[PDB]
Amino acid sequence: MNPFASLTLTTLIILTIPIMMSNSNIYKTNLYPNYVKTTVSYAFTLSLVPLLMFMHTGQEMIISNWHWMTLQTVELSLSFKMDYFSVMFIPVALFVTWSIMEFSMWYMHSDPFINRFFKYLV
Amino acid sequence: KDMFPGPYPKTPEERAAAAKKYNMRVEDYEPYPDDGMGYGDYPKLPDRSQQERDPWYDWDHPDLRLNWGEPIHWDLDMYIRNRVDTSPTPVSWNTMCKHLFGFVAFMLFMFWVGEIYPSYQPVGPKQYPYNDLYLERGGDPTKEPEPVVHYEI
Amino acid sequence: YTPDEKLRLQQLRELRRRWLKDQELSPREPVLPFLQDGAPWKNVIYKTYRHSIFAVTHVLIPVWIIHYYLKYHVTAKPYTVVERKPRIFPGDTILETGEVIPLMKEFPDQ
Amino acid sequence: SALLHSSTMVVAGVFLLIRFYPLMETNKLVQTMTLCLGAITTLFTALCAITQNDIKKIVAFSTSSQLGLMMVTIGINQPHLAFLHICMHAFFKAMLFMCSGSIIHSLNDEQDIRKMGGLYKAMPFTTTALIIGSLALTGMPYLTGFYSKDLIIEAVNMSYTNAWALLMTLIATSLTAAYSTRIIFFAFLGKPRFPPLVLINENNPLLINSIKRLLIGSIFAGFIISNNIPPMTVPNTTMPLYMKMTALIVTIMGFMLALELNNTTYYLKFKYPSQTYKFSNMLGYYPSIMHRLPTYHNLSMSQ
Amino acid sequence: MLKIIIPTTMLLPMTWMSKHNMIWINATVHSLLISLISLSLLNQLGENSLNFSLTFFSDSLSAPLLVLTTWLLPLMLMASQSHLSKETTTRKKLYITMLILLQLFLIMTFTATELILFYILFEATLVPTLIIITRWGNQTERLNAGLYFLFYTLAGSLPLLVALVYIQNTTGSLNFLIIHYWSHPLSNSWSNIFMWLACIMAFMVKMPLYGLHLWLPKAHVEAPIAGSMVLAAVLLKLGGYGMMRITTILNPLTNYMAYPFLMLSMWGMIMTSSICLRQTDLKSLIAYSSVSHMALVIVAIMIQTPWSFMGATALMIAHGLTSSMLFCLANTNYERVHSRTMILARGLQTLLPLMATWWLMASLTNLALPPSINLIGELFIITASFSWSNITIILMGMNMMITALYSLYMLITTQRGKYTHHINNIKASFTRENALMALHILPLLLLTLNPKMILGPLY
Amino acid sequence: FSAPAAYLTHQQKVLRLYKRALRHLESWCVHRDKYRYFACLMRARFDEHKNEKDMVKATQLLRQAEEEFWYGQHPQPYIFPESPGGTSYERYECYKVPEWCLDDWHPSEKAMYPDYFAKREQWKRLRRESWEREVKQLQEETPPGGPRTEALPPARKEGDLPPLWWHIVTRPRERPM
Amino acid sequence: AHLARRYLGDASKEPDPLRMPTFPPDYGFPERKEREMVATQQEMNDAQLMLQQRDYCAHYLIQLLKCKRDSFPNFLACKHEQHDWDYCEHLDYVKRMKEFERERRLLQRKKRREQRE
Amino acid sequence: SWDKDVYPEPPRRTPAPAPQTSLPNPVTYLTKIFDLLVDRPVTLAREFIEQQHAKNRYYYYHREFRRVPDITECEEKDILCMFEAEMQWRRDYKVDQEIVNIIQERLKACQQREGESYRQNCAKELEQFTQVSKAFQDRYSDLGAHYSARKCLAKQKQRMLAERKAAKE
Amino acid sequence: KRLFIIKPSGFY
Amino acid sequence: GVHIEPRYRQFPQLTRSQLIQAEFFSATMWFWILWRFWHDSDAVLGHFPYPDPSQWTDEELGILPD
Amino acid sequence: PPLTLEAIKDRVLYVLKLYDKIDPEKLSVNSHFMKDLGLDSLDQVEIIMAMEDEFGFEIPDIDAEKLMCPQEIVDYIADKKDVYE
Amino acid sequence: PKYKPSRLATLPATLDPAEYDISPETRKAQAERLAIRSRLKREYLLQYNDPNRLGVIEDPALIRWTYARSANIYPNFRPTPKTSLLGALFGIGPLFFWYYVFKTDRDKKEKLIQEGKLDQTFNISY
Amino acid sequence: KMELPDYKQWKIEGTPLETVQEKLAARGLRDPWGRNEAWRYSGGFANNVSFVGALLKGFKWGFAAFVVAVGAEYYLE
Repeated sequence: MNPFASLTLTTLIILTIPIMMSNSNIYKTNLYPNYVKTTVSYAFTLSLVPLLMFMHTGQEMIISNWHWMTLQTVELSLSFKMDYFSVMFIPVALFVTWSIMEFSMWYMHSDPFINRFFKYLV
Repeated sequence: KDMFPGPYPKTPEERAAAAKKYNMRVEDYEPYPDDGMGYGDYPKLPDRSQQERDPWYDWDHPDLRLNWGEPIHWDLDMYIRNRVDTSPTPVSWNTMCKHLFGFVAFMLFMFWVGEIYPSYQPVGPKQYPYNDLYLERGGDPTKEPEPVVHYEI
Repeated sequence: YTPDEKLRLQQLRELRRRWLKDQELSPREPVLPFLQDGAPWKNVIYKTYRHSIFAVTHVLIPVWIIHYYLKYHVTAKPYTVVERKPRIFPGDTILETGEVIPLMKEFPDQ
Repeated sequence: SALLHSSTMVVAGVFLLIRFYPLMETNKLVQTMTLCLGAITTLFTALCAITQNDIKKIVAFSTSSQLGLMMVTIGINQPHLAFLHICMHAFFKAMLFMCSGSIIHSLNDEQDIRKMGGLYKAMPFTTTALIIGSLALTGMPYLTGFYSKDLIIEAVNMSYTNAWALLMTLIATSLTAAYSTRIIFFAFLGKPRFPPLVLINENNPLLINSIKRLLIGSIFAGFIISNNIPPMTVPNTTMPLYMKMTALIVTIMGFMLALELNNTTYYLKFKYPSQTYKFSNMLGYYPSIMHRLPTYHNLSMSQ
Repeated sequence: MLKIIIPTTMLLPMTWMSKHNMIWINATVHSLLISLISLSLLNQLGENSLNFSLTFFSDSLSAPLLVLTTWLLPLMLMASQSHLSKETTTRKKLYITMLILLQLFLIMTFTATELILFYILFEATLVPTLIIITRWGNQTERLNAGLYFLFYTLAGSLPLLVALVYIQNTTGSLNFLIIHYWSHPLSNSWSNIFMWLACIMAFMVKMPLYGLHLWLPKAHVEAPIAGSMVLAAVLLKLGGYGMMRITTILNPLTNYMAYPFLMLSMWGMIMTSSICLRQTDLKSLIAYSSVSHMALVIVAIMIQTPWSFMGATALMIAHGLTSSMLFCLANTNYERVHSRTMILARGLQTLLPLMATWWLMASLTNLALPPSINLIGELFIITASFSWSNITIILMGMNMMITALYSLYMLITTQRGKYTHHINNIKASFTRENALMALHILPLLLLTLNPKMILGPLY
Repeated sequence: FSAPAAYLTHQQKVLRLYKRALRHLESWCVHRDKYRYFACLMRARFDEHKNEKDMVKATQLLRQAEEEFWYGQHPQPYIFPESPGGTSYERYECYKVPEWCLDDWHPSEKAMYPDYFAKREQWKRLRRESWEREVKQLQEETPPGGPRTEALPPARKEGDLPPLWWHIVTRPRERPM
Repeated sequence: AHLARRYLGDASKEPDPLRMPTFPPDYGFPERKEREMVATQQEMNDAQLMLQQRDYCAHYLIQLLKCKRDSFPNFLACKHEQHDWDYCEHLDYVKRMKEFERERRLLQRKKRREQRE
Repeated sequence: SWDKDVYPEPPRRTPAPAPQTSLPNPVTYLTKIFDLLVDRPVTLAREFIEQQHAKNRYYYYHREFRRVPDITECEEKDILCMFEAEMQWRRDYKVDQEIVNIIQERLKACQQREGESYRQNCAKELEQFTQVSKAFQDRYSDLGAHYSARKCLAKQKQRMLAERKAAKE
Repeated sequence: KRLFIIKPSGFY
Repeated sequence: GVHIEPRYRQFPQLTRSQLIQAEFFSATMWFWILWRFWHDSDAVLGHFPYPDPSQWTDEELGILPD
Repeated sequence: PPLTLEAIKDRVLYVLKLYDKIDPEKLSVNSHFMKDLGLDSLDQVEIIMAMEDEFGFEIPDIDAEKLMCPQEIVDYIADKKDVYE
Repeated sequence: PKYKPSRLATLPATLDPAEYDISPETRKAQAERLAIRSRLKREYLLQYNDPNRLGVIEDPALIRWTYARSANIYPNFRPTPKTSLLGALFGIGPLFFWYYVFKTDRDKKEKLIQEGKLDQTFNISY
Repeated sequence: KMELPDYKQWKIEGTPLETVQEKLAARGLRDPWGRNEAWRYSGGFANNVSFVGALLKGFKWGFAAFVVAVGAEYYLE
């Protein structure tokens, strides 16, 4: 139960790393699409674990980490609903995205802005 | 000052001067009907989109498909290639509208008919225990539910 | 083609081909003259080293940070990580123990 | 188009409806509206796809029809079945789109099926992947699509349902089988129709590996997920045999009828288009009057 | 509050006694410092306002606007450096002093405790604006534009002066605190109806109500870049702030008198967004977009619910920033091609890539893309109006759709397509313009992390 | 391309219809053998009345064919990828940077391509010198009341270039990348 | 089938799927013993079964859930337990199906009773 | 840390692990790997940071405002009393908003925790939220964007007049 | 053959 | 890269790993289908026979004679 | 695989050779279809169609009707594809 | 059959009778049109291929189009009965329609609140 | 450089284009482009499998592995 929250949040956080690094020198080289593909693959591998936990027990949670603003009697907070739907759809989406990104590294090779294409995909 | 749009031309001399101003021919130049809408002497070019124009011609502006100095239609912005297109279609417009709207109406009517005559299987209503899960389905615990009993058949 | 048209086309073709040949890079294009690519990256391992440093910087640091935030946040504020109650079957629990097996019918067939 | 508008983005609405399932269960009018909308989408989009000549367009209309089927599954108060169908449809439809993209790239940005042919043995790996994906889409038993589409059809049949919606769903399944035949006959079978200077090549590690992973996923993930997820819906154990086989029967009928018409195309009997063919090819005329009249009225009013 | 007023006044002798090579530099430095100091005003209390003295006060409504003005002055200087480069030193100093006087007057409007002092300064803001529009404008229509703007504002505001003096005579005071505590219900007599109008029409003219909005397109098109920036960012929010301040003494007659204005704004948003759909001038399109956005603030103020006021404040701040940035982008395009025709220069996405990203982000903020404060304000106002009446949602959704349509249409027309062949004067964008866009965007995106700051006193 | 004409003759219009008819026939008859069979039959029809001399009847022959063509026109005819209405139409238009953008480069940027820029300046010199001839040449050959066709004269004498050549010659390629 | 009889034939003689049942339960049969429920409310709640999944076959479903939880990682070690649940559902569906025809037969015998007068 | 009375949590009933198959449960191995590679370094870092915090231990206090006479006990134009009462009323309004927020947090926690049996097992939480919501809507609602203590007093007087009229009928 | 790529000034 | 040389109206060009992968995966799909059908033919056909309505008797449905 | 001038010439001559109405032996680079060969306007249209469907790019009608010489076709294709060698 | 054209689907050039007029007058008209077009193109290309131009080739046509759309509307406006009636029905018509709709909705809501027949169980945010 | 195949090896003999030529000869016409379109029916492009053959691709080894795998279960249980 304790590893569940960490893994579920990391699977989403890791996807933001290529966006952050797009300001660095990696974005200017030809290694960026491969870095993006590897990041997505690692994200899928990490997302497999919460799916295994759910299959084993049925672990479903809600992570209301950041409190954004409270409008009198209404509290709006950054909350993620980690349930059957999310925990199962995340690995499928990441797997498809990984395959698509490899197929794009092949297909969109000639494009002058392939780094932009991969960044938009992420 | 004389190369700006002016009032609606009235004399044939004004109609020739306006035609010369807009780089047109006097015979071809036709201003909008002077109904007071404020069009003025601006020509009423044919109401055809920028998609009908010859795509193989070497236009001064390729995407807009226009030539420098050529008079610009009043509704150019509406008639650009990114917007309303008046190019001819294989099927006549009336036929397309008739077929589309008839198909939609037929679908809606048939769905209404199917609602009148729904599809179902030859089985009784599925029964549940505890008076149809009265308490489970947000029921009042204080009030005792009406007895719902299902027998073995 | 009229003769003037053909001659103009030929001359334009000559000029266009000259321009296209001009649009060709020389044997070199001078690139401006890398401490991180010196001693750190002379011939550093392009295998295990890279595939491990990437894994670290992309999963291990984020997971450490998120887990530490899940020490800063979860038990410091109520109703922040609400886990669905684990399903309870006719089995033994942990803290209090106990169990109640249900009365069972019998149908070996199917 | 393979990532967003095939597997992940276009299912956002279906996932939104799935998310609010405990609320839609209480209401009844909304369920009927979802069911009717889904049936309309399935029938219309499949009918449009049958006479499309652009492979990407055919696959897009297939995505639309599958989304309509998911909406129908929502209308039958079967949300988890719709989610499972989303999961499987992502798997096989992304692979279908990737195969289409491989075909396009190999033939130098050619997307019209009429100028593609004889690719069965010229591109064996993409041919295999396309065949497997089409079989999964058409609910071939014990594939990824079998654990979703077959169960959806079975549930729809054994439920209190709008009859015409059920009829439209069955016809839509037949037409899915039909357009699948189209993307095989006019693309891989027959004699080549692409221009000379053949540049067909697919021995790229990236393309092969991606399509291979999606193949493994479109073959076995269905079984794995179905056997691993907890049961969330009462199964339709007993059902009339003919109703139990309806899905396969309709798929076979669609396969046979489409292939028959595909063979008749060879016959030197050039005719003129029928009204129905024009209706289908022109997408029911919908993106011709609804994209000209409302837009013109709004813009002219604004001006 | 003098910690901000005194340096603003001292900006004038500083610029007047500065070398001809240092007016812009010194002005920027010390305007930015003044904004940094005014950032301290955001520490508002939960219930009570910050009463500095008898004359000046600030609450969670005044502080965001003050910060916006103090932040916008340097941006105006940076935007106006370009075209005012061949002007003589004295006229450059005069322009800078006009901007400084406008900023000072705006600060003293947003901080005034007396309604009549607020009126005096909020009408004093006309003179620097009018001069800026009619003296440094480029076209020949700047003279008519200045008259339209000036006369619309004055014809709206003079009955407000009469009503304020009448209220002073009858109630004994015009202080905001006293007029808020000693508040009394207005009867349904004709006299109260006309007092309500006199108090309302003045601010309805300022934030352009549909029908009284004809001055805004002329003013925003014919004025220089800095003038358009203030007119769009602060001079429109003046009316909203005044209405939110005065609605305290206009109840409960508003419940029945707000219907004409509510309907006018809820239809004018659609009408002006449709007008934007069919505009040929970039600045005119931006001005009509501003009208459409301010219609929502008018609705929110006229509904008088806490969510409506929060959405109104958020939308005011967000719209000010977005409109200022859009006008700056249009100014850059104009300074490049020397024409405001939208269809003139095309395919700018291939010649100016970073400017294209700035256009994209500005348009996304304009169409209320989550989680921007634009969307926060729009959604709060939409929820408030839906609670007011469920039918409102149709107009709100149509307005959102048309806003997205015309914003993306502007993006496609300007920063997309095939480049204009004959145009050859498009040089690489300067560091100054990119810095201006960055300073417009970054606070806007950062405010989404702490939206509570700009959500008004009812948060 | 080539300069157009004020009108299309009956010969030109018939040929234009013929190409459209065969291309639409290709779209309908997907199979190559099937198309070739009906292509000759189409060719026969365009040769049945080729020798018809009555232009009134010849125009009437055209009219009936166009009406037949429009009704038998394929709703979704095949379009070449790099053609108007094609899937790859204007696809690389966002990469065609005009040549004058190179003059705005920073000297450091120009320092990385010395040979290209040096050769580029020679092209600028050629345009600057030849322009006066082109201005002169156009005036001479042009009829007094301006031109009446878009066709431009070639380089009549030596040491001269076709007038108005720069943009046609220095145009961006089809795949600038 | 039965749909055609209620739509093309005698609708009155065909049972209404929604109004079913109409005839009294004990009517006809000399006596009808009620249906026993093996699972208790607490067990189904502690098992967090879905409301639609709380029919009479709930106990078999609970056993299947327990085996699935315990047999992990082996996800193919519950064929017997799965077969137990679906067979019960077949029994219930057959029981429900009989109810439909009881309604039809009682309707026709009512029509015979109607025609008797 | 938080008072469990304010935020009630039911006792945790977690089923015991009773495997029947002999296959190695990958979940257990993955959890051990996680506890070795993430938990241990995170716990060590938290231990270090908590030691550093305990080295410099300082306090902050909860400001307490004494009760002030309400708007009811306030003369017509007594601006000082009115200001005091208005500030106290605004503080009470904020406190009641936070009370409603706490009740809503309880309701959300109950809804998530109970899983598929939330409808029956959160009736008490729903009842508490209904009571608090009705009370809040009676007190703080329809006041408008320019609410004041005088306006609540007026609404309460209107409600009490309605109650008297109902009682006398 | 490596062909020169015509780009707008990206230095600024 | 010209490891796969282009062509003309001549016949196409192939390699070994490509054909091997295609045939292997097609055979794997068919093998999976056959294996699952042999093990789990119930899913396609049915596990429990659909009961025969008319077959049931009146007393069985609790019905008395007219 | 960029097209070269000689490759384009070879392919054009290939297409012309595969035309039975043109005898390959007398076929040359400068074989004017109207004058040297017996090809009429319809034959010109058909050969232009063959060239455009062999190279996979359409030739405009106002350009198609003015090719005649096969070398004209070769150089026009080289212009469209920007072949300078 | 025959093709019926509309405003959104114009008559194709092939099915247009005017495309087939070979009368010398029509040919002369086409010649004049081509002459005007070629003169304009020549001027534009002379300004466009000039190596001494470092600005924008101002287009009088675009300027006239912009002026006529914005600045020439009112001076050429005459308050005819058609214009006045259209202006009224498009300006105050929708306003009164929306006022009626919203007023009726608000009146219904207020009536339901007054009689207590409207449920507001959890309406604590407005 | 691509070695262009000899243009004389393209013949309509046996190819389905020949059937078209015979029918055209019945009407007194001759196909003028059969040789240019004959490569599509020649070489390795001459024999594509049927629709049923395409779907049954790999069924030979699939059935072979299935029988072998089935024997293993029956043998070891």
